[PDB]
Amino acid sequence: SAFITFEGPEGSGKTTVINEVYHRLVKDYDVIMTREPGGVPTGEEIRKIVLEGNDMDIRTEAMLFAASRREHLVLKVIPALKEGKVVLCDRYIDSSLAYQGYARGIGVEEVRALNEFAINGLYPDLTIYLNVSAEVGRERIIKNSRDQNRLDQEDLKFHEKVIEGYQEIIHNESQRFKSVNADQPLENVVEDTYQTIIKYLE
Amino acid sequence: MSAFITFEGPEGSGKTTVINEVYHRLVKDYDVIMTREPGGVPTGEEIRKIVLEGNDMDIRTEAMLFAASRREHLVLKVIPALKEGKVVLCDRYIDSSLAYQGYARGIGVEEVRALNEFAINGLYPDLTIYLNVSAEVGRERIIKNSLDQEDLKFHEKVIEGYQEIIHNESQRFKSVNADQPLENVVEDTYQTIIKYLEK
Ligand SMILES: Cc1cn([C@H]2C[C@H](O)[C@@H](COP(=O)(O)O)O2)c(=O)[nH]c1=O
Ligand SMILES: Cc1cn([C@H]2C[C@H](O)[C@@H](COP(=O)(O)O)O2)c(=O)[nH]c1=O
Repeated sequence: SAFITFEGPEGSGKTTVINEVYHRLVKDYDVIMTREPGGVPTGEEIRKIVLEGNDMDIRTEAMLFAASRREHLVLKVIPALKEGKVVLCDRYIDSSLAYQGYARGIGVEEVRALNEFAINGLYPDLTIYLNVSAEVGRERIIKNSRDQNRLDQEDLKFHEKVIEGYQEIIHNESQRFKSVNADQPLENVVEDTYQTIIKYLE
Repeated sequence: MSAFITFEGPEGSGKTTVINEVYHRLVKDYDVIMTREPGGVPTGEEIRKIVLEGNDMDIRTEAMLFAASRREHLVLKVIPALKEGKVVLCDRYIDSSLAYQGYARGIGVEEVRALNEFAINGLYPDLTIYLNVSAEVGRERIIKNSLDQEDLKFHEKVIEGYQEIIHNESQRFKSVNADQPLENVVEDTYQTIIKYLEK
């Protein structure tokens, strides 16, 4: 069994990548594609309070992500792993570390401690990081709305802090981290990602 | 100026009725507000609802939801009131989590205390009234309002849990004998609070 997570800032093409990678693997392996809360009832309710998020304490936000993470992990990830499946997970602990910890400013280690209580030490066997530059990310983001409003000074600077945050987390731990160049065209990002995962599975 | 006073106690301690009457006595001489989590806080209420409805919910998830609701309530209601110099009477706070999720549920008091430290950011109560009722008295008052055995044994673990938390911090803690008739528990509780606000 293998618990593989995918992390990356906005505009890294993560969602389309994980989707195509999964379609390639589904044939040769017993692989499931998932994302938090991933259909978990309680997890879904918890997550709904967040996206319809109107300036809720960042600490509350952090905790809700942690709580949703827990439900999903226990009710969906762990069971799958016990059945010997390969679990492809769109975002995990690292997302919280980068977004709530670094970008939001709560403090990476403080948020990592919160999540340790949630994941009980169950870290990913492998974590693919789609390393896209802020500029490339920004371009992918605008082509998906083509009317830049949701993209202003702060929005753009926040997206930079996130990347900075990832750079920090990836720096300390590179044991479970395997990076990929998300600055390339998406077809190449997928191939590279696929290869990285096949190697690990061999 | 302001005082953050919490009330803790197991089931059947008469806590709710106590805080209510104590509050009515203070409302006259002090600028006091009576609250409970989530205390009408929108986000807090939504979070609490999930606890209310959920069945066999993972205890750690439960603990985190209580912590998340605690945060909203603290920041959107308690802190603001304290900055306005009010006396805040709060029905249950961090200690409830330590006793129920930490001790009784078995997650571990310190592990749950750490979770909540992230939530309250070190904002502990100025005073915490503990309604010390025995399991047996609690059982009776409860039977008097409304159920089983391992539920009766859980009620005991909670009390045990409270016993543990109490004599590790008798700085905030001020105990009251909830085994007495409710009228007496209220008087004692009121006096303990007036002494603290007077000194
Ligand atoms: C899982 C997770 C997501 N997020 C955010 C970042 C993403 O913009 C969003 C989920 O978007 P996505 O479905 O496109 O990956 O939620 C956090 O801030 N912290 C977390 O722990
Ligand atoms: C505030 C809080 C309550 N509880 C429980 C115990 C009580 O039975 C219930 C609230 O009931 P009450 O309003 O009568 O005090 O929720 C916890 O388990 N943890 C907490 O942190």
